[PDB]
Amino acid sequence: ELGDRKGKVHIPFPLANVTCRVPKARNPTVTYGKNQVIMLLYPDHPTL
Amino acid sequence: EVEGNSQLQISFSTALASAEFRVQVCSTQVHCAAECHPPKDHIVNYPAS
Repeated sequence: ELGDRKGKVHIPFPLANVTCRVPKARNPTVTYGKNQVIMLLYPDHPTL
Repeated sequence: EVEGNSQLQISFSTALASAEFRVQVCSTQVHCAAECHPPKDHIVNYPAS
């Protein structure tokens, strides 16, 4: 019962880029043998 | 420093363990040899000599 006679207003809460601190886990045990590096890391989270 | 009839301990590495490496003191040459022992650990961080 109307055409396109509508309105437009402001919309709050604008986005922005910040810097979030994330953790890094301790380095594991290293064994440097002949062509081999035994890294016994035990991650406290899912760690790629 | 060449100050007199003295010695400098030149610290340079090589690759082959028995090595007759040549060093020149600025007008002098020399080819001195050494018997190198191989290293202990496999894993290093940086490159070689």
